[PDB]
Amino acid sequence: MENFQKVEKIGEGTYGVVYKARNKLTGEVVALKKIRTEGVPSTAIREISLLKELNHPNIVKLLDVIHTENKLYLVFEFLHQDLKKFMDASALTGIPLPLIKSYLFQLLQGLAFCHSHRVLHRDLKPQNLLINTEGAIKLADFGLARAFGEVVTLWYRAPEILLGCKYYSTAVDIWSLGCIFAEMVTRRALFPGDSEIDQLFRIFRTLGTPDEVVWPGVTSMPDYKPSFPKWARQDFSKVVPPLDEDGRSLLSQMLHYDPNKRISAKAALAHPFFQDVTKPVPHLRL
Ligand SMILES: NNC(=O)c1n[nH]c2ccccc12
Repeated sequence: MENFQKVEKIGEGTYGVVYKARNKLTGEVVALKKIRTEGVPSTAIREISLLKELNHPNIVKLLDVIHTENKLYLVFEFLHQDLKKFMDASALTGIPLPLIKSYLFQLLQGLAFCHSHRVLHRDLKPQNLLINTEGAIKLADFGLARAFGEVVTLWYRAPEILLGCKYYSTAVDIWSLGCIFAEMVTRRALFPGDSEIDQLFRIFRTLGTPDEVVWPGVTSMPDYKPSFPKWARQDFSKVVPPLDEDGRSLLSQMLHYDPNKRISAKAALAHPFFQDVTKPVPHLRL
């Protein structure tokens, strides 16, 4: 509103645009997300308001929720860079494995926290992960997914969502995070689909077309078609080279087809991959 100087636009989320703004009175710098030629819905500001109570070092703090002038505004703590920009910036050299590991460990801590509070993200992507100069990484925009869906990015979507499941579980966030982990390691998106079917078939071509053996109930899913081509699962050491075996093992558990078999954030934190985890400082150019 008129409370801010609104320094500049900084991104377009699946649910709305975000702005860097300075409280024209307290001097506080924040990220202001405007929820909205489509339509301006409304249902539970109560739901979102509850999120203001989420407090964890790996969750971007939601400072306020404002419903006004036929618009919803979420005021968030501001972080200087998102992971998408950091990966692009680190494209020539790659993010050091210790930093990738630190970021994955922290993101799992944030998800373990949200999931233990029965809060799902549902739309995790590099643009939704924010980093600061001190080596922290935080998840932003949790629990928003309460409406329909730059073209939306399908790259991090769990297969059960693509197959039309009506009830999703915390497993969908683990899937997205696994996709992001792979991308930090290889410096290329794992499943860059350009449509829902292409997204699905890119997953099938790599992990093999799922069947009742690996995923009980898959053939009865809403959009499952017996006509799906049957691709054999790929080696996997071919998937995220040159990640070590602990990393590959953990990733494979985050990418299990059956959401019931997919590793939880809490269990992932105990994986051997994190035995030597540290907290490096990244080289951030702001
Ligand atoms: N460059 N900074 C950002 O994009 C940002 N900072 N805090 C957020 C909270 C939610 C969404 C984005 C953001």
